[PDB]
Amino acid sequence: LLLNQQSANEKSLLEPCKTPELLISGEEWYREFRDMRQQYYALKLKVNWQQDLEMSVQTFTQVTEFQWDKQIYQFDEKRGRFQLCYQPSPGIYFVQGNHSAN
Amino acid sequence: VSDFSGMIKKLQSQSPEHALMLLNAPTTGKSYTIIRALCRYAIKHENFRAFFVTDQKKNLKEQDFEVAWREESGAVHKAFSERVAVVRSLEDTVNKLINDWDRQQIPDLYRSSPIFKKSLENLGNAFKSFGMMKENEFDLKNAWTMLSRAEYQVRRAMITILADKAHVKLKFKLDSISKGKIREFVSKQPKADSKWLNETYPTFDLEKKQIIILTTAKFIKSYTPFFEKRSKAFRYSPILKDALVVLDEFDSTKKQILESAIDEALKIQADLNSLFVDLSKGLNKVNEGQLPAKLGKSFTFRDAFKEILNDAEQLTAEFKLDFLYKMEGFVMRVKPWNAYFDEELRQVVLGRQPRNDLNFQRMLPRISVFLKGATKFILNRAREYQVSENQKLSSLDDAMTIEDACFSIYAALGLSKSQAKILFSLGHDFGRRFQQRGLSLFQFTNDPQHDLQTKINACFFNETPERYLLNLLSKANVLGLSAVLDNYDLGYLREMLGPRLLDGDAAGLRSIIEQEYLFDA
DNA sequence: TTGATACGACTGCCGAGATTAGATAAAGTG
DNA sequence: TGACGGCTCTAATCT
DNA sequence: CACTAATAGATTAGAGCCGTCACGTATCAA
Repeated sequence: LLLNQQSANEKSLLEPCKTPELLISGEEWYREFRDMRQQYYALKLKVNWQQDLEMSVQTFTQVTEFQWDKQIYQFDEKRGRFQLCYQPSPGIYFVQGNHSAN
Repeated sequence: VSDFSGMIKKLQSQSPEHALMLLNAPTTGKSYTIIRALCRYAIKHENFRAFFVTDQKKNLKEQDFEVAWREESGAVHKAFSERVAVVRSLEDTVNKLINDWDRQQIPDLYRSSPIFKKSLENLGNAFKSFGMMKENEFDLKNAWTMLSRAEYQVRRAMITILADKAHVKLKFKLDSISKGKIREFVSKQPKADSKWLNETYPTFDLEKKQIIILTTAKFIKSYTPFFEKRSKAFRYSPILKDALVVLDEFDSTKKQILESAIDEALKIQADLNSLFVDLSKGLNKVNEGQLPAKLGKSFTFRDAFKEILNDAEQLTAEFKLDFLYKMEGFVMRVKPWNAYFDEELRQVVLGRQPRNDLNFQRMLPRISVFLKGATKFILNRAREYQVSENQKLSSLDDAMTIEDACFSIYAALGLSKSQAKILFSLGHDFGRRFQQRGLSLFQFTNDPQHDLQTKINACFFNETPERYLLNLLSKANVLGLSAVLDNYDLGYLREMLGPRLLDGDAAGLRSIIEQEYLFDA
């Protein structure tokens, strides 16, 4: 929980958050395709049951419209970390996955 | 039904010369008959392309055509839209695009992509601007250009979505290789998205479209291909090769053709003196080596190439077009001017004090007929270079629309764009006086921008609607579903076509045209 | 007079505003 | 079929 | 002219990837 309250920016504080997982991504980890599909990739941080920190890479792709059956992620640019989206919100939505070649 | 099918039957056999089909006359029921027979014909035979031409947008039977295809279709029916293509206008295409975008008519393949989303937003804004412009009662040219740019944006979006999807990239999009890959990819995996693509953009793969229902205005005012931005002309497209073009309301395909021809003639002007001398230098370029040879051979062969050149060189000395004319009202052709050659001035004068009048009035027709003959010769060479280039570059019916061929010939010969346009307009001509050589009006002018020379501006008209019908008769064969200067010249047609003809300043120019028509009659 | 072993491997800058005349250039109908 | 080896997406498993 | 309708996650388990196999330079031993 305390990790989930954190942020990537230097000299930050405890900001409330609703996303179960802490996914950290900035502007450097970002690329576009020929369809201009914004595709970030974050750094998932999680402490497992045996108190080991896991830093696995999570990749997110862009979807135009909301998907009520799939998980929808929105990039919080100010805090520099991805957030879960429970209701339709202004901005650009994201979903887990990386189907491009590289 | 069977009557119209039998009538259309003999056209393919008579397509050895692309015959006439007369004028089946009768009093909406007649139109509904042709669509059923045409549908059955196209369903029965795989290799046959029809060009049903109507006259009014409402008169187009888009609902009647679709309610006759499945009726004539067997169990192994085609995808309708994959064969039937209704050519639409930019305005209605934009309207349909917006309508499909709003209520999810378009498939999700082009919806999930964000570039399509932004292109449709831009298109909607541009269409709002177009509506405001239409409300303004203004010249629709600027707004049409803006709307065309907006639609080209989403068109290009479709290509950039399809290219990476298929096994290709490189984003002309390989107009000989990856175009085939795109068309093949959109023919095997899609089930419903292909239907929408074919229904919305029929020009994406036009060669495989069977029936082309379109209004006469769009039939004579070119069409915009999917991939390319510049609009190719219908009358020259390889698509029209060996086609059967039904002319519904054929009696009305006279005024439209004449009106378009008169605007085309008035719009494109050039100086006769400069245009002739420029052509002769380009013609002399051929004989004296030069040229890329690929084009050089054909020219050295077919002996008449040297006779046109020696004719040019002979009359150049006679009329001194090498020397620049000088001035100190229209001149129609079917108080007068003269021209000496004051050596002192080293030019020729044309002020009236008759000294050595070589009957300049006969100078004009000699140059006119020489230009006509040279342009026909260049047209034949352009056709040869066209067939050669298309044959070595085997491709999906898309190359050298023979406007490009003649324009390339003229650009290699060292001629300007306007001069090339005038020469091609004169050339595309392969009996009464009008239907033989037509009208040729000339008008002198002066300008402080060029005071040492006088531009002999020439307006040329040689494409009467009967000759347009004859050319459409060389490219394809017409039908006669139709039922003084608005009924063609059927006698002249029966004279020319012969064995195959039967069985079952705008205002000024207009006036002039009508006159000699009458005189000829 | 050369054969080892411990460490170098360097990216730029970072807006607003105001003034002109300039052939052109298509193809439409609810 | 340079191959080792971390590890990333993604199908699988598991309520 | 037209839409409404009304929609498993979370956590492992594995195939298959890229990418790293160090290189040109001062410098003490032998």
